[PDB]
Amino acid sequence: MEFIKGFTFGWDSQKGYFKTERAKESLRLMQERTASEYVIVALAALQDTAHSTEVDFQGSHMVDDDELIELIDYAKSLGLKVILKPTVNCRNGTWRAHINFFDMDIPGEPTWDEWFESYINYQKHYAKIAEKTNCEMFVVGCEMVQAERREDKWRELIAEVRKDYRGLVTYNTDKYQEDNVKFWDALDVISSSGYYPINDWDRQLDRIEAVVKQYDKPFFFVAAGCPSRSGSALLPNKWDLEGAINLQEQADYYQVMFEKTASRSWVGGFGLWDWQTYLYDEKDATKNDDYGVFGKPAERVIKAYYQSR
Ligand SMILES: OC[C@H]1O[C@@H](O[C@H]2[C@H](O)[C@H](O)[C@H](O)O[C@@H]2CO)[C@@H](O)[C@@H](O)[C@@H]1O
Repeated sequence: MEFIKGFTFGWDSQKGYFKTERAKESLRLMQERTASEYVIVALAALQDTAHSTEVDFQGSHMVDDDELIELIDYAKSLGLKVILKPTVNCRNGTWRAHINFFDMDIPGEPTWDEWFESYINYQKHYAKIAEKTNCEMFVVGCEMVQAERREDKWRELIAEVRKDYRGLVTYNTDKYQEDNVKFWDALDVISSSGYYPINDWDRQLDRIEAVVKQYDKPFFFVAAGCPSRSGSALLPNKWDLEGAINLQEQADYYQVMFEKTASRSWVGGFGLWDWQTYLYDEKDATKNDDYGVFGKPAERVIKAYYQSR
């Protein structure tokens, strides 16, 4: 696997967003400012709670199929390769890592089989879209920590995706959970959300390396990044962390991440988190405390590193 110079796009999208000129302008700027060669198109269906069984990919929160295909085609017209990442959020705000059901099927209770039926039907539809648009890679799940123990069901889902899509298939585990997944043999690429502290890369990379060596598969950090916020460099996954604006802390985080991972031949790339569809005005970048790097010192750090690889 070539080194993946990637950037996540579309997380903020809602139905209709991908029809707009400003979505195209934002993607053009993502490529120009970062020298990314892959875009990770990250989308989120909705379910009501962490313990309900219906996965909705048709409502106002989700781009329509026609505009999604339009955006994917436009990305390819720019020379980008495309990784499609359809995941799921909860309407009550619970992180999807907590999605979970009783081990047993209890009368009148929601079951694992019910949830997986709805989630499989969701994944198969977007796998067909990934096939039609020739996406380079497809991500069947994201940070589903408590669901990862249902090995048999994840294998069933992956086999369903294989019937619809001929490209590379991966699953995105959460930080520290790279060994929690036992179905890596059924996938083409291992990936995780590499939200590791600025001062702990050595221990975490050594741990992941040993996991990755157990399988014969390439690896990359399909999500990674850090807000421009004081304190974020120690807990970069924490999107709701409280702290003052700090552009330099974000740049320092990226500098260390790239320096530490560059010497690991098995770290095969990044899907940096994240580049918004409705991008803030560049004049507001020095006051933006979010993950975005547009107009911030980390933008130049990323572009320089991607151009070196
Ligand atoms: O899921 C809604 C929340 O997403 C947050 O971004 C997370 C994302 O869920 C996923 O965990 C990814 O790997 O890291 C992102 C940054 O931590 C935020 O966008 C937040 O506003 C959202 O409600």
